[PDB]
Amino acid sequence: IVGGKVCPKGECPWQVLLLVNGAQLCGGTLINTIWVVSAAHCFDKIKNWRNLIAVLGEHDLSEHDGDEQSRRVAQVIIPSTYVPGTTNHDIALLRLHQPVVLTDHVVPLCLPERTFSERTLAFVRFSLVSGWGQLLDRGATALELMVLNVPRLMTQDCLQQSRKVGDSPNITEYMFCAGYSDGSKDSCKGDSGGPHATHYRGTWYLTGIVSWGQGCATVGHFGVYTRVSQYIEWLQKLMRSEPRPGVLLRAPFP
Amino acid sequence: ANAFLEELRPGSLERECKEEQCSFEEAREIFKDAERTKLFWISYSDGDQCASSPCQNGGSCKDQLQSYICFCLPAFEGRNCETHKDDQLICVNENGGCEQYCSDHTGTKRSCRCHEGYSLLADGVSCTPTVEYPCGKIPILE
Amino acid sequence: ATVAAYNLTWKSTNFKTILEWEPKPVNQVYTVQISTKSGDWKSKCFYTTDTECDLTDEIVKDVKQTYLARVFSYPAGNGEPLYENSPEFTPYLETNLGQPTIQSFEQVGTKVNVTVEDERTLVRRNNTFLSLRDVFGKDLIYTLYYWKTAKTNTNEFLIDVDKGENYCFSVQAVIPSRTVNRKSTDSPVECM
Ligand SMILES: [Ca+2]
Ligand SMILES: [Ca+2]
Ligand SMILES: [Ca+2]
Ligand SMILES: [Ca+2]
Ligand SMILES: [Ca+2]
Ligand SMILES: [Ca+2]
Ligand SMILES: [Cl-]
Ligand SMILES: [Cl-]
Ligand SMILES: [Cl-]
Ligand SMILES: [Mg+2]
Ligand SMILES: [Mg+2]
Ligand SMILES: [Mg+2]
Ligand code: NA
Ligand SMILES: [Zn+2]
Ligand SMILES: [Zn+2]
Repeated sequence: IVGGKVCPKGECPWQVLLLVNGAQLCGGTLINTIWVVSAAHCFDKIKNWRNLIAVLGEHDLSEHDGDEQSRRVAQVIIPSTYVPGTTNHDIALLRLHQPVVLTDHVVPLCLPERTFSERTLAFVRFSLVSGWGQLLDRGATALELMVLNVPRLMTQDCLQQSRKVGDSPNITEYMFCAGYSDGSKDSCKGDSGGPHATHYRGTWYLTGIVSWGQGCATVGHFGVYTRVSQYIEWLQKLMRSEPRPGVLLRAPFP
Repeated sequence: ANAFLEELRPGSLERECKEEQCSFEEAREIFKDAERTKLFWISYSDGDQCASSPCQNGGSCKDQLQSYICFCLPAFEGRNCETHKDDQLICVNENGGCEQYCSDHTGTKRSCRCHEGYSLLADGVSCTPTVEYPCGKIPILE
Repeated sequence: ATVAAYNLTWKSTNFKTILEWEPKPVNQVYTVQISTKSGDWKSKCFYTTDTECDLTDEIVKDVKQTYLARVFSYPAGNGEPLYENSPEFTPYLETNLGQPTIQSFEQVGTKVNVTVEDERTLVRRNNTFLSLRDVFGKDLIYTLYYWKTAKTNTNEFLIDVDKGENYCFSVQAVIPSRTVNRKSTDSPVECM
């Protein structure tokens, strides 16, 4: 997160830290005691599928305390339409091997209904994005969880306000822009998979997933997020599914 | 207006223009200077756009040049106060007033619902936690 | 088909603010959203066939804020819709000052007091509508043309008149600090 603040311990309770082979992989968002939502691109280079860990209640990566809970990732579900190396359909649904225990420091973020998210949450101006990603474009990652407030843009405005870059990815209906084009604030590479949470009438909801951007906090550019509202039915159906033998599951979308 | 014996009476703005309807020249002869006359004529010739009573639902019309402005009672809006605010309780209007979920029901009233871990209150719009750690709440802050 | 709205124009007088646009709908309806730079988007004029939308109630919450509206085009039935942004609009700085009205003229000797009727606006308070002076304060002055010119910081003029002569009057609302749209139209001429 570039230009953000430290999220006070316990204030981003749904934030998940994904590790592969013990190393920092990506961010994630807890939506209930068993399920985590993350970004599909986080799993592009994975070889050791039985070595994925989700950590809840994390805050400072340099110190361990009694609020941290680790769980083995039993399943990683990705849309079969997603193409590694690209941007569209950048979502992953992960099943934890055993449920986490809900505490003052581990709370799930509400996965909203599609219509409510499209007609109400989509028009709430600001939302929070968080993670232990880079503090600067191509810079070092963060030790303490960082959070940033970003304003949402309708795609037409995003396109009209963005500096033209050749061969850039299309911003599809499965994405949305949020952020600033002045080079001051944005999420970044290691924040991928993390939440874009929206506060509405006293409750927080999952509206986006840190996905991609032209660099991080680059002038003439905004952060691009996976539009979670397009995936509500897909996510709900799969959460009702029975576990499979292998970890990765490429499930049909829609 | 002109009717012979009345025209013997000396020019008067009140009699010729206020009490009767006058022409630009009659007025011009009273004011003499063209700019004084046009200043008079602009509002005089403009007409009362409020005459047809455009403001509905107990609104109040205030005339302007070639226009009017309607002052509406609190339950109405629109140029002519035609919009009933009481008939706007739909989900696209500030979530139908629902705290969490809103459902439109045509032919009858909209209803509100809540996310799993919450239940709807007596007011028909508010949601209250039914579990210790409901989703979307930050325990250390409440 | 679904074509985007164009020529979005703000029509505002004494804070009664209507957004107008083109074109007349054919198999499409509209919904308008309004917001302040950092605020949430509010919807209005839901699925209307009108090519106008009264946004008065939203702007009078804070007349000094700058608002941006957008008109959504939806195909006749009920991704993101086709839309167009309006130009920015700061009520306090851009609303037209309404046509004033001379309430009375009184001869208190060799002088005449000309009183301007309080001009009411769309901004409300104690279940009452605020006048232009209530909103503008020292920013609003009234100007009088009599037959030459007089100006006041209130709604009253005390001018010197020549013994026994009949005078005519006409007033204008003025916000001197504006460069554009600084004056209202002239009030109807009233004479002694
Ligand atoms: Ca720690
Ligand atoms: Ca006559
Ligand atoms: Ca006569
Ligand atoms: Ca004459
Ligand atoms: Ca004549
Ligand atoms: Ca008129
Ligand atoms: Cl486990
Ligand atoms: Cl990047
Ligand atoms: Cl006034
Ligand atoms: Mg008379
Ligand atoms: Mg005559
Ligand atoms: Mg003549
Ligand atoms: Na930027
Ligand atoms: Zn913690
Ligand atoms: Zn740990």
